[PDB]
Amino acid sequence: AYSNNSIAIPTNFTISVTTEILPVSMTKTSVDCTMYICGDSTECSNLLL
Amino acid sequence: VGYQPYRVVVLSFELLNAPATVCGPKKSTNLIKNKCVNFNFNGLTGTGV
Ligand SMILES: *[C@@H]1O[C@H](CO)[C@@H](O)[C@H](O)[C@H]1NC(C)=O
Ligand SMILES: *[C@@H]1O[C@H](CO)[C@@H](O)[C@H](O)[C@H]1NC(C)=O
Repeated sequence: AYSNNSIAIPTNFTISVTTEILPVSMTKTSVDCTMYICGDSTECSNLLL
Repeated sequence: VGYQPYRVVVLSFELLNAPATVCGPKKSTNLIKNKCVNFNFNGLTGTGV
């Protein structure tokens, strides 16, 4: 309800508490180069070299 | 040669996982465990404990 001589002033107030969730880190992982590809095989390791 | 008879034998193999019926002339050693070794079970090879 806009007018050029009218204003609205709040009388009361409410105190609200809100929640915000933010990821910070993820799991750390490691991979074995040889045991994933040529697991326990001298021939396959030689070929992978 | 070319008009002379030839005797032809063709063998079809089937590995599967059922008990083996035809095997090679390889000799069997004694079994050891709790040790990283190379094994050969009915033609299936590998490395492990
Ligand atoms: C704007 O204010 C004037 C007085 O200065 C008034 O006459 C006019 O009606 C107002 N405008 C509206 C849309 O009410
Ligand atoms: C503001 O709201 C509270 C909660 O309803 C009420 O107790 C209080 O009287 C209100 N204040 C005014 C000035 O209306």
